[PDB]
Amino acid sequence: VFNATRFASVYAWNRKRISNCVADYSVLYNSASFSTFKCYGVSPTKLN
Amino acid sequence: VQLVESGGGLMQAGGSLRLSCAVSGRTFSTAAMGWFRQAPGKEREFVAAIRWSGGSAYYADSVKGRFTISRDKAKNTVYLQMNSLKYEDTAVYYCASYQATRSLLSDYATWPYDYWGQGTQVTVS
Amino acid sequence: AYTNSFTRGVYYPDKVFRSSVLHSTQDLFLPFFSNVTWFHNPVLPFNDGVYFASTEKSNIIRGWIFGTTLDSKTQSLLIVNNATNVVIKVCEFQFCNDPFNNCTFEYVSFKNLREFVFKNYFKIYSKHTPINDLPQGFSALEPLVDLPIGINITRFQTLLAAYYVGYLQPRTFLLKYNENGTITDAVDC
Amino acid sequence: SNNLDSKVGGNYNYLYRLFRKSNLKPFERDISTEIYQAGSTPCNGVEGFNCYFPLQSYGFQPTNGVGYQPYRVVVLSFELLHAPATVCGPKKSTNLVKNKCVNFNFNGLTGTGVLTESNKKFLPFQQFGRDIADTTDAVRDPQTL
Ligand SMILES: *[C@@H]1O[C@H](CO)[C@@H](O[C@@H]2O[C@H](CO)[C@@H](O)[C@H](O)[C@H]2NC(C)=O)[C@H](O)[C@H]1NC(C)=O
Ligand SMILES: *[C@@H]1O[C@H](CO)[C@@H](O[C@@H]2O[C@H](CO)[C@@H](O)[C@H](O)[C@H]2NC(C)=O)[C@H](O)[C@H]1NC(C)=O
Ligand SMILES: *[C@@H]1O[C@H](CO)[C@@H](O[C@@H]2O[C@H](CO)[C@@H](O)[C@H](O)[C@H]2NC(C)=O)[C@H](O)[C@H]1NC(C)=O
Ligand SMILES: *[C@@H]1O[C@H](CO)[C@@H](O)[C@H](O)[C@H]1NC(C)=O
Ligand SMILES: *[C@@H]1O[C@H](CO)[C@@H](O)[C@H](O)[C@H]1NC(C)=O
Ligand SMILES: *[C@@H]1O[C@H](CO)[C@@H](O)[C@H](O)[C@H]1NC(C)=O
Repeated sequence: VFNATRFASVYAWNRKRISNCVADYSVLYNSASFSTFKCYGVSPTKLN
Repeated sequence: VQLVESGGGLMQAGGSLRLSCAVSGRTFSTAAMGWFRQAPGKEREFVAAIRWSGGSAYYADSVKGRFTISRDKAKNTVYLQMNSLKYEDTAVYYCASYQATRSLLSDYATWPYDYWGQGTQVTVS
Repeated sequence: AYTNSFTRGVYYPDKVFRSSVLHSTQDLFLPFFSNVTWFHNPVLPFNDGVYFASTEKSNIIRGWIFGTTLDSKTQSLLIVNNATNVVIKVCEFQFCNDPFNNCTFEYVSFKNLREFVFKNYFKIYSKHTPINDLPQGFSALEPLVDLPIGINITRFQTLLAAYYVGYLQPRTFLLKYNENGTITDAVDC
Repeated sequence: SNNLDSKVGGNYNYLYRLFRKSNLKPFERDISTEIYQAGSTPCNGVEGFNCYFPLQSYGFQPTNGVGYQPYRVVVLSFELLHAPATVCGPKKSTNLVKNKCVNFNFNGLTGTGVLTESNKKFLPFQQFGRDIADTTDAVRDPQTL
């Protein structure tokens, strides 16, 4: 998803479903490559 | 609050110039001040903000590594040290006041502020 | 310097009268047969509670200071007894290095053994007894003052002959009340 | 208190703590402004990435939803302890009767019994006494020692 070559237009935003896997959020919330990593009603750390 | 800017003027590319801005009134310790600029025919653009307590600084990408913002608490004055001036720095510079305290420092880049200074012109030849 | 705190530092933990009964109670007491630091001025911690004692001939020791920093910028407690009255204040005092604004509370009221207990608001128990270093035996401390001040305290010092400091701990005690409601013996559980 | 605590443009004088390393204990008051370390890098009092200011302002505008409108709150805690009780209701006192079965109330301590002159040697501080059963056995009249 993040290293995908091409993205969709906002009007036709793509939806990828994630299921039956282990979600390693550390790689994301500890990385410095994202300018906005905003989460509402949940904390990234708690996600684990 | 009343905001009064100074320090604008004519400078050669490569030089350095310090703008000043005096804050009076409800000088909240948990608020922030930001500097923004407007070039002719362009919209006003946020440059940098600093929190009064602690002095942590936030910079726009357009100015990161060149400009420094500082404040002297005792004097209730905030300073923007504008180093390595470039033609693209040409604009009217305004210092603005926030009365809203935000946990996320980056929000001061986009937050709509309460009060604005009058602006001081910097022109780079 | 150290001495043995044989059986001293027992105070009535509550305001209830009890006669000819053994009552078990949990509170901050001085553990029996513990080490009490012996001084004959310095600044001392205030871990959870303090047992102070003084053997006096000329009443040199007069008062106590309590608090966190023991200079201004914080609410600190000061207690001073001068011959005829007692003074208590919780002002943000500027204390001296060797002592001897915003006052939010104020109250005004060897052979001599004077025993005090300071604990946390603020409770002061005390007892005066004649004696023949730290005496072996048993005597209970009646409450004297209850200050509802709520001052955060973690350190203290004395304002002036030797004194002793012990530290209270949360220990369960069995107390023997006689016919007259006086505590006459105790057991450290 | 929307009429008072809200203003056009947003009133931000009222703050709340938004991050904390642990939940508060009952009636704990924390006023510290240390930069919250959300990530692994120590902040050293400097805000930035994973280094946030622990406080945030409230947005109290008159046009805000009732859920977001300002409300003034008072919390009364009552100290039902074993000490002399100094905060009482307006309830008037009455005369005392001895040697009769009566429904008595001393400072909120209620019961039914026969009140007699006692010979117990209460100490100047001792407020009321108890029996082996931890039941009230003797009292001090609030008006008379
Ligand atoms: C009461 O005051 C003391 C002393 O001012 C406080 O103790 C501090 O605690 C923190 C965290 O453990 C330490 O980093 C400091 O070094 C302590 N102070 C000193 C002078 O050593 C304590 O937090 C205060 N408690 C309350 C409830 O206010
Ligand atoms: C002990 O010290 C206190 C305070 O320094 C003295 O109490 C004062 O007494 C005078 C006498 O009228 C009063 O006007 C003051 O209001 C009192 N102030 C306080 C804080 O108590 C007392 O005189 C001293 N006793 C001595 C020296 O024997
Ligand atoms: C409890 O108190 C009573 C009196 O308040 C004590 O009895 C008195 O003891 C003194 C001590 O010498 C005598 O002078 C009196 O003659 C006693 N009075 C009576 C009426 O006996 C009593 O001893 C105390 N309890 C204990 C265990 O000693
Ligand atoms: C008290 O101190 C002495 C000397 O340091 C020591 O020998 C003794 O064991 C101590 N007693 C205690 C810790 O109960
Ligand atoms: C005493 O109270 C005033 C009023 O808020 C305050 O300005 C001052 O800081 C206080 N004194 C100290 C030592 O903090
Ligand atoms: C009020 O109570 C005190 C208690 O010490 C007593 O001295 C006084 O006589 C009482 N007065 C009235 C009017 O009840």
